[PDB]
Amino acid sequence: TLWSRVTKFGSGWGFWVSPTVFITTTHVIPTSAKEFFGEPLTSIAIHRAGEFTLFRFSKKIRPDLTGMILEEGCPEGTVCSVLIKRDSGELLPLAVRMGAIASMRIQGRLVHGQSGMLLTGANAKGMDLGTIPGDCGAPYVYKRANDWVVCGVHAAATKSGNTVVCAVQA
Amino acid sequence: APPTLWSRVTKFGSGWGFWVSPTVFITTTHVIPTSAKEFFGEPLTSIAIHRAGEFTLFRFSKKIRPDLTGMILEEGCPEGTVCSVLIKRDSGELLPLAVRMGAIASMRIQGRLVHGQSGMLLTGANAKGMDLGTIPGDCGAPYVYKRANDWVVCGVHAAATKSGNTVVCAVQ
Ligand SMILES: Cc1ccc(CNc2cccc(C(=O)O)c2)s1
Repeated sequence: TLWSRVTKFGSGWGFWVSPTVFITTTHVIPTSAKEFFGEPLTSIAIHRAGEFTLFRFSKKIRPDLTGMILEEGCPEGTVCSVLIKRDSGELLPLAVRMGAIASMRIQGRLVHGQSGMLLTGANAKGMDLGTIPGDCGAPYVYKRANDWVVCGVHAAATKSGNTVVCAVQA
Repeated sequence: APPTLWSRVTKFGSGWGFWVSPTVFITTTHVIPTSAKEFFGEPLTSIAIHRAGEFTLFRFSKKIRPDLTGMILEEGCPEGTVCSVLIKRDSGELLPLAVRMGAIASMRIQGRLVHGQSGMLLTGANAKGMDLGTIPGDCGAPYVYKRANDWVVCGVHAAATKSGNTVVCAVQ
Protein backbone atom coordinates (compact mmCIF):
# COMPACT_ATOMS: atom_id res chain seq x y z
CA THR A 1 0.00 0.00 0.00
CA LEU A 2 1.07 3.66 -0.64
CA TRP A 3 -0.10 4.40 2.90
CA SER A 4 2.77 2.43 4.61
CA ARG A 5 5.21 4.96 2.95
CA VAL A 6 3.63 7.93 4.88
CA THR A 7 5.65 8.31 8.16
CA LYS A 8 5.39 10.70 11.19
CA PHE A 9 8.41 13.06 11.08
CA GLY A 10 9.31 16.15 13.08
CA SER A 11 6.28 18.52 13.38
CA GLY A 12 4.53 16.78 10.40
CA TRP A 13 5.12 13.82 8.01
CA GLY A 14 7.25 12.47 5.15
CA PHE A 15 7.18 9.87 2.39
CA TRP A 16 9.41 6.89 1.40
CA VAL A 17 9.96 7.08 -2.40
CA SER A 18 12.34 4.02 -2.17
CA PRO A 19 14.26 1.99 0.48
CA THR A 20 16.90 4.79 0.72
CA VAL A 21 14.96 7.98 -0.38
CA PHE A 22 12.67 10.03 2.01
CA ILE A 23 10.96 13.37 1.01
CA THR A 24 9.42 15.96 3.40
CA THR A 25 8.53 19.68 3.85
CA THR A 26 11.62 21.70 4.96
CA HIS A 27 9.86 23.56 7.90
CA VAL A 28 8.77 20.25 9.69
CA ILE A 29 12.38 18.89 9.96
CA PRO A 30 13.97 18.91 13.47
CA THR A 31 16.59 21.74 13.83
CA SER A 32 18.52 19.71 16.51
CA ALA A 33 19.53 16.09 15.47
CA LYS A 34 22.50 13.67 15.26
CA GLU A 35 20.53 10.79 13.60
CA PHE A 36 17.28 10.02 11.70
CA PHE A 37 15.63 6.53 11.69
CA GLY A 38 18.77 5.16 13.46
CA GLU A 39 21.34 6.38 10.87
CA PRO A 40 23.93 9.03 11.83
CA LEU A 41 23.32 12.42 10.08
CA THR A 42 27.03 11.92 9.15
CA SER A 43 25.90 9.29 6.52
CA ILE A 44 22.82 11.12 5.02
CA ALA A 45 22.77 13.35 1.87
CA ILE A 46 20.32 16.31 2.23
CA HIS A 47 19.06 18.14 -0.95
CA ARG A 48 16.98 21.22 -0.06
CA ALA A 49 15.00 23.46 -2.53
CA GLY A 50 12.92 25.99 -0.56
CA GLU A 51 10.07 24.00 1.13
CA PHE A 52 11.06 20.64 -0.58
CA THR A 53 13.75 18.43 1.13
CA LEU A 54 15.00 15.00 -0.09
CA PHE A 55 17.07 12.65 2.16
CA ARG A 56 19.29 9.91 0.59
CA PHE A 57 20.39 7.26 3.23
CA SER A 58 23.57 5.15 2.77
CA LYS A 59 21.68 1.90 3.62
CA LYS A 60 18.22 0.37 3.01
CA ILE A 61 15.93 1.80 5.79
CA ARG A 62 12.71 0.43 4.10
CA PRO A 63 13.84 -2.70 2.19
CA ASP A 64 10.12 -3.85 2.03
CA LEU A 65 9.48 -1.02 -0.57
CA THR A 66 10.02 -0.74 -4.36
CA GLY A 67 11.25 2.60 -5.85
CA MET A 68 8.54 4.98 -7.21
CA ILE A 69 8.48 7.75 -9.89
CA LEU A 70 9.22 11.24 -8.42
CA GLU A 71 8.60 14.23 -10.76
CA GLU A 72 8.76 18.07 -10.41
CA GLY A 73 4.98 18.69 -10.00
CA CYS A 74 2.36 17.68 -12.60
CA PRO A 75 0.42 19.11 -15.62
CA GLU A 76 -2.23 21.77 -14.84
CA GLY A 77 -5.73 20.21 -14.44
CA THR A 78 -4.38 16.86 -13.03
CA VAL A 79 -6.51 15.73 -10.04
CA CYS A 80 -3.86 14.63 -7.42
CA SER A 81 -4.56 12.94 -4.08
CA VAL A 82 -2.97 14.37 -0.90
CA LEU A 83 -2.40 11.30 1.39
CA ILE A 84 -3.04 12.85 4.90
CA LYS A 85 -2.33 10.77 8.08
CA ARG A 86 -3.78 12.09 11.40
CA ASP A 87 -2.58 11.39 15.00
CA SER A 88 -6.25 10.13 15.54
CA GLY A 89 -5.32 7.11 13.27
CA GLU A 90 -7.45 8.45 10.26
CA LEU A 91 -6.16 8.15 6.69
CA LEU A 92 -7.68 11.03 4.59
CA PRO A 93 -7.02 10.92 0.83
CA LEU A 94 -8.36 14.19 -0.66
CA ALA A 95 -8.70 15.13 -4.40
CA VAL A 96 -6.78 18.32 -5.34
CA ARG A 97 -7.12 20.04 -8.79
CA MET A 98 -3.57 21.37 -9.59
CA GLY A 99 -2.70 24.75 -11.23
CA ALA A 100 0.48 26.72 -11.97
CA ILE A 101 3.73 26.97 -9.98
CA ALA A 102 3.77 30.40 -8.18
CA SER A 103 5.03 32.38 -5.15
CA MET A 104 1.76 32.73 -3.14
CA ARG A 105 0.86 34.77 -0.01
CA ILE A 106 -0.58 32.19 2.50
CA GLN A 107 -1.56 33.32 6.05
CA GLY A 108 0.99 36.22 5.88
CA ARG A 109 3.98 34.24 4.42
CA LEU A 110 5.36 33.75 0.86
CA VAL A 111 5.38 30.08 -0.20
CA HIS A 112 6.74 28.83 -3.60
CA GLY A 113 5.26 25.61 -5.09
CA GLN A 114 2.42 24.15 -7.21
CA SER A 115 -1.00 25.71 -6.47
CA GLY A 116 -4.03 23.41 -5.88
CA MET A 117 -7.74 23.62 -4.89
CA LEU A 118 -9.59 20.78 -3.02
CA LEU A 119 -12.69 19.23 -4.72
CA THR A 120 -14.48 19.43 -1.25
CA GLY A 121 -14.40 23.22 -1.97
CA ALA A 122 -16.86 25.68 -0.35
CA ASN A 123 -15.62 24.65 3.12
CA ALA A 124 -14.89 21.94 5.72
CA LYS A 125 -16.10 23.23 9.21
CA GLY A 126 -15.05 19.60 9.27
CA MET A 127 -11.45 18.49 9.77
CA ASP A 128 -12.27 15.47 7.48
CA LEU A 129 -12.85 17.71 4.36
CA GLY A 130 -9.73 19.96 4.56
CA THR A 131 -6.08 20.22 5.66
CA ILE A 132 -4.80 21.37 9.11
CA PRO A 133 -1.27 22.73 9.92
CA GLY A 134 -0.11 19.33 11.36
CA ASP A 135 -0.56 17.73 7.90
CA CYS A 136 2.59 19.36 6.37
CA GLY A 137 4.88 16.83 4.54
CA ALA A 138 1.95 14.64 3.30
CA PRO A 139 2.60 13.56 -0.32
CA TYR A 140 0.75 14.55 -3.57
CA VAL A 141 0.25 11.44 -5.84
CA TYR A 142 -1.66 10.49 -9.02
CA LYS A 143 -2.04 7.40 -11.20
CA ARG A 144 -0.62 7.55 -14.75
CA ALA A 145 -0.67 4.45 -17.00
CA ASN A 146 0.08 1.57 -14.53
CA ASP A 147 2.18 3.72 -12.17
CA TRP A 148 1.71 5.99 -9.17
CA VAL A 149 3.68 9.25 -9.54
CA VAL A 150 4.64 11.34 -6.48
CA CYS A 151 4.97 15.00 -7.45
CA GLY A 152 5.57 16.89 -4.13
CA VAL A 153 4.78 17.47 -0.42
CA HIS A 154 2.13 19.54 1.45
CA ALA A 155 3.75 22.94 2.38
CA ALA A 156 0.85 25.35 3.24
CA ALA A 157 -2.93 26.08 3.06
CA THR A 158 -5.23 29.16 3.37
CA LYS A 159 -7.50 29.51 6.50
CA SER A 160 -10.34 27.48 4.75
CA GLY A 161 -7.83 24.59 4.29
CA ASN A 162 -9.06 24.46 0.58
CA THR A 163 -6.40 26.49 -1.44
CA VAL A 164 -3.10 24.53 -0.98
CA VAL A 165 0.61 24.64 -1.99
CA CYS A 166 2.54 21.45 -3.06
CA ALA A 167 6.34 22.04 -2.66
CA VAL A 168 8.20 20.47 -5.66
CA GLN A 169 11.73 19.17 -6.47
CA ALA A 170 14.27 21.54 -8.24
CA ALA B 1 -14.91 11.94 12.48
CA PRO B 2 -15.68 11.74 16.23
CA PRO B 3 -14.68 8.61 18.20
CA THR B 4 -18.34 8.03 19.26
CA LEU B 5 -19.21 7.38 15.55
CA TRP B 6 -16.20 5.00 14.91
CA SER B 7 -17.24 3.05 18.12
CA ARG B 8 -20.67 2.32 16.45
CA VAL B 9 -19.04 0.60 13.38
CA THR B 10 -19.12 -3.23 14.05
CA LYS B 11 -17.60 -6.06 11.99
CA PHE B 12 -20.56 -8.15 10.73
CA GLY B 13 -20.88 -11.02 8.25
CA SER B 14 -18.88 -10.28 5.07
CA GLY B 15 -18.71 -6.53 6.00
CA TRP B 16 -19.99 -4.06 8.66
CA GLY B 17 -22.99 -2.58 10.42
CA PHE B 18 -23.73 0.45 12.56
CA TRP B 19 -25.40 1.04 15.97
CA VAL B 20 -27.86 3.97 15.65
CA SER B 21 -28.92 3.47 19.34
CA PRO B 22 -28.58 0.86 22.15
CA THR B 23 -31.40 -1.25 20.46
CA VAL B 24 -31.12 -0.33 16.65
CA PHE B 25 -28.49 -1.77 14.23
CA ILE B 26 -28.40 -1.10 10.45
CA THR B 27 -26.47 -2.89 7.68
CA THR B 28 -26.40 -3.86 3.97
CA THR B 29 -28.75 -6.76 3.25
CA HIS B 30 -26.25 -8.92 1.22
CA VAL B 31 -23.53 -8.96 4.04
CA ILE B 32 -25.94 -10.76 6.55
CA PRO B 33 -24.98 -14.47 6.97
CA THR B 34 -28.07 -16.24 5.36
CA SER B 35 -27.94 -19.23 7.87
CA ALA B 36 -27.78 -16.97 11.04
CA LYS B 37 -30.48 -17.60 13.78
CA GLU B 38 -28.84 -15.62 16.68
CA PHE B 39 -27.39 -12.02 16.87
CA PHE B 40 -25.54 -10.50 19.89
CA GLY B 41 -26.83 -13.41 22.06
CA GLU B 42 -30.54 -12.83 21.05
CA PRO B 43 -32.73 -15.34 19.17
CA LEU B 44 -34.33 -14.19 15.81
CA THR B 45 -37.80 -14.55 17.47
CA SER B 46 -37.00 -11.51 19.78
CA ILE B 47 -35.75 -9.17 16.93
CA ALA B 48 -37.90 -6.88 14.64
CA ILE B 49 -36.45 -6.69 11.06
CA HIS B 50 -37.28 -3.86 8.58
CA ARG B 51 -35.87 -4.57 5.09
CA ALA B 52 -36.00 -2.39 1.89
CA GLY B 53 -33.78 -3.82 -0.88
CA GLU B 54 -30.08 -3.44 0.22
CA PHE B 55 -31.06 -1.66 3.55
CA THR B 56 -31.78 -3.79 6.69
CA LEU B 57 -32.61 -2.48 10.20
CA PHE B 58 -32.62 -4.76 13.28
CA ARG B 59 -34.50 -3.66 16.42
CA PHE B 60 -33.69 -5.63 19.65
CA SER B 61 -35.99 -6.17 22.73
CA LYS B 62 -33.11 -5.26 25.13
CA LYS B 63 -30.13 -2.81 25.18
CA ILE B 64 -27.20 -4.49 23.37
CA ARG B 65 -25.03 -1.23 23.39
CA PRO B 66 -26.02 0.72 26.58
CA ASP B 67 -22.76 2.81 26.29
CA LEU B 68 -24.42 4.59 23.27
CA THR B 69 -26.93 7.48 22.84
CA GLY B 70 -29.58 7.31 20.09
CA MET B 71 -28.66 9.54 17.09
CA ILE B 72 -30.61 10.77 13.98
CA LEU B 73 -31.15 8.30 11.05
CA GLU B 74 -32.55 9.88 7.88
CA GLU B 75 -33.68 8.57 4.46
CA GLY B 76 -30.58 9.75 2.53
CA CYS B 77 -29.58 13.44 2.33
CA PRO B 78 -30.07 16.57 0.18
CA GLU B 79 -28.38 16.58 -3.33
CA GLY B 80 -24.94 18.28 -2.91
CA THR B 81 -24.32 17.14 0.75
CA VAL B 82 -20.66 16.06 1.35
CA CYS B 83 -20.65 12.87 3.51
CA SER B 84 -17.84 10.69 5.00
CA VAL B 85 -18.07 6.87 4.58
CA LEU B 86 -16.61 5.40 7.88
CA ILE B 87 -14.43 2.46 6.55
CA LYS B 88 -12.17 0.37 8.92
CA ARG B 89 -9.06 -1.20 7.23
CA ASP B 90 -6.21 -3.61 8.17
CA SER B 91 -4.76 -2.54 11.48
CA GLY B 92 -6.86 0.03 13.43
CA GLU B 93 -6.61 2.17 10.26
CA LEU B 94 -9.64 4.43 9.91
CA LEU B 95 -10.55 5.67 6.35
CA PRO B 96 -13.28 8.42 6.29
CA LEU B 97 -13.73 8.66 2.48
CA ALA B 98 -15.28 11.97 1.34
CA VAL B 99 -18.37 11.56 -1.06
CA ARG B 100 -20.52 14.28 -2.81
CA MET B 101 -24.09 12.89 -2.74
CA GLY B 102 -26.38 13.02 -5.84
CA ALA B 103 -29.75 11.63 -7.00
CA ILE B 104 -31.62 8.46 -6.05
CA ALA B 105 -30.51 5.98 -8.78
CA SER B 106 -30.95 2.42 -10.11
CA MET B 107 -27.71 0.97 -11.60
CA ARG B 108 -26.12 -2.26 -12.88
CA ILE B 109 -22.78 -2.66 -10.93
CA GLN B 110 -20.47 -5.55 -11.91
CA GLY B 111 -23.70 -7.26 -13.26
CA ARG B 112 -25.86 -6.87 -10.05
CA LEU B 113 -28.95 -4.53 -9.93
CA VAL B 114 -28.59 -1.93 -7.15
CA HIS B 115 -30.90 0.90 -5.92
CA GLY B 116 -30.11 3.77 -3.48
CA GLN B 117 -28.63 7.32 -3.23
CA SER B 118 -25.72 7.71 -5.71
CA GLY B 119 -22.54 9.68 -4.92
CA MET B 120 -19.08 10.61 -6.27
CA LEU B 121 -15.89 10.02 -4.25
CA LEU B 122 -13.75 13.19 -3.66
CA THR B 123 -10.47 11.17 -3.07
CA GLY B 124 -8.65 11.36 -6.53
CA ALA B 125 -9.09 11.48 -10.35
CA ASN B 126 -10.61 7.98 -10.07
CA ALA B 127 -10.78 5.70 -7.05
CA LYS B 128 -9.71 2.35 -8.53
CA GLY B 129 -7.90 0.18 -5.87
CA MET B 130 -7.92 0.12 -2.02
CA ASP B 131 -5.74 3.29 -1.34
CA LEU B 132 -8.37 5.84 -2.72
CA GLY B 133 -11.56 3.72 -3.12
CA THR B 134 -13.92 1.09 -1.62
CA ILE B 135 -13.75 -2.78 -1.78
CA PRO B 136 -16.48 -5.47 -1.34
CA GLY B 137 -15.46 -5.92 2.38
CA ASP B 138 -16.50 -2.23 3.08
CA CYS B 139 -20.22 -2.98 2.45
CA GLY B 140 -22.42 -1.85 5.40
CA ALA B 141 -20.09 1.07 6.38
CA PRO B 142 -22.17 4.15 7.33
CA TYR B 143 -22.61 7.45 5.37
CA VAL B 144 -22.46 10.36 7.93
CA TYR B 145 -22.41 14.19 7.77
CA LYS B 146 -22.29 17.05 10.29
CA ARG B 147 -25.13 19.64 10.42
CA ALA B 148 -25.37 22.69 12.58
CA ASN B 149 -24.07 21.27 15.87
CA ASP B 150 -24.50 17.51 15.32
CA TRP B 151 -23.91 14.40 13.14
CA VAL B 152 -26.53 12.44 11.02
CA VAL B 153 -26.36 8.90 9.53
CA CYS B 154 -28.21 8.65 6.19
CA GLY B 155 -27.40 5.12 4.91
CA VAL B 156 -25.01 2.17 4.40
CA HIS B 157 -22.45 1.29 1.66
CA ALA B 158 -24.10 -1.07 -0.87
CA ALA B 159 -21.92 -1.00 -4.05
CA ALA B 160 -19.37 0.91 -6.13
CA THR B 161 -18.11 0.87 -9.76
CA LYS B 162 -14.75 -1.00 -10.13
CA SER B 163 -12.98 1.51 -12.41
CA GLY B 164 -14.66 4.69 -11.22
CA ASN B 165 -15.75 7.17 -8.51
CA THR B 166 -19.44 6.23 -8.16
CA VAL B 167 -20.84 4.70 -4.92
CA VAL B 168 -24.40 3.74 -3.84
CA CYS B 169 -25.72 4.37 -0.26
CA ALA B 170 -28.72 2.06 0.53
CA VAL B 171 -31.41 4.14 2.39
CA GLN B 172 -34.36 3.52 4.78
C1 LIG C 1 -13.65 -6.88 -6.93
C2 LIG C 1 -13.69 -5.40 -6.73
C3 LIG C 1 -12.71 -4.59 -6.26
C4 LIG C 1 -13.18 -3.29 -5.90
C5 LIG C 1 -14.45 -3.05 -6.34
C6 LIG C 1 -15.23 -1.76 -6.31
N1 LIG C 1 -15.85 -1.59 -5.00
C7 LIG C 1 -17.00 -2.24 -4.53
C8 LIG C 1 -17.39 -1.96 -3.21
C9 LIG C 1 -18.50 -2.61 -2.70
C10 LIG C 1 -19.24 -3.49 -3.49
C11 LIG C 1 -18.87 -3.75 -4.80
C12 LIG C 1 -19.69 -4.73 -5.61
O1 LIG C 1 -19.42 -4.91 -6.83
O2 LIG C 1 -20.58 -5.36 -4.98
C13 LIG C 1 -17.73 -3.13 -5.32
S1 LIG C 1 -15.12 -4.47 -7.06
